[PDB]
Amino acid sequence: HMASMKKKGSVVIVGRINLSGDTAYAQQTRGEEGCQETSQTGRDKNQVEGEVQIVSTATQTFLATSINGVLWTVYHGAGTRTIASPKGPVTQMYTNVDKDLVGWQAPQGSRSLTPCTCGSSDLYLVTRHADVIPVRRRGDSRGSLLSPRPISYLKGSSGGPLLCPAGHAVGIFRAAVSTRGVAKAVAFIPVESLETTM
Ligand SMILES: COc1ccc2nc(C)c(O[C@@H]3C[C@H]4C(=O)N[C@]5(C(=O)NS(=O)(=O)C6(C)CC6)C[C@H]5/C=C\CCCCC[C@H](NC(=O)OC5(C)CCCC5)C(=O)N4C3)nc2c1
Ligand SMILES: [Zn+2]
Repeated sequence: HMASMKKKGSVVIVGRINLSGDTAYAQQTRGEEGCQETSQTGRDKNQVEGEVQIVSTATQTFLATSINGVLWTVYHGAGTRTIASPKGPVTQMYTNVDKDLVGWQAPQGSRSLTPCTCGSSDLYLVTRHADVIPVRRRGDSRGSLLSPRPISYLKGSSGGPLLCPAGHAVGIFRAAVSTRGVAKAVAFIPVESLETTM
C-alpha cells in the first residue's frame, strides 16, 4: 500500500583505492553500520579523496571512478540510485542502461582522471583490492588478461578503471568473460562512450 512504500537508499562511498604513491592499496573510510545509516539519510559528511571510490548500497559493493568531473559506475550496481553527499542525496546526471553506465557529479575533494588520447592497447585494470592487472586491449570494449584468474578476484570491481600506460582513463570495467569460472577477458565501457554521453 502507498503508506508503507519504502525508498531505496543512496549509494555510499565507503573507501577508496589509493593510487597516490608508488604502492596501490585500498582504504576503508566508513564501516557497515555507518554505511547503512548514510544510505538511508543520503547525508555523507566524510571527506572524499582520489580518483577511484569504493561504493556500496544495502546489498552490493563495487567501484566508482571520476573522469572529467563525473563519478562514473555501472547501472547493474547503482541502478537509478542517488549518491550520498554532504548536502543530501545527489541525483544521477547520466543514466544509460544500454551501456550499463551511470554517473553523478564528482564529489568535492575527488580527483578526476583524464580521458586517454594515446590510442594504446597496453592497459591496466585497477580492482577493489588495489591489484593492478595488465590487460591487452582486444576491441573497442574488450581486453584480455595477461594472467587469467578466477572471477572471484574481479567480483566487486565493476565501475573501476582501465588505464593506459600514462595513467589516463581508457574505460570503465563492466563485465568479466569467464570460461569454467576463469576470467580470461574483460568487457568495459570505453571512455569515448563516456565522452559522447557527456
Ligand atoms: C540491471 O540492468 C542492467 C543493464 C546492463 C547490464 N550489462 C551487463 C554486461 C551485465 O552483466 C552482469 C553484471 C556483470 C558483472 O558481474 N560485472 C562485474 C562485477 O564485479 N559486478 S559487481 O561489482 O560484483 C556487482 C554485481 C555490482 C555489484 C565485473 C564482474 C566481476 C566478476 C564476474 C562475476 C560473474 C558474472 C559474469 C558476467 N559476465 C557477462 O555478462 O559477460 C558477457 C556475457 C556480457 C559482456 C561480455 C560477455 C558479468 O560480469 N556480469 C553480469 N548486467 C547488466 C544489468
Ligand atoms: Zn593514454
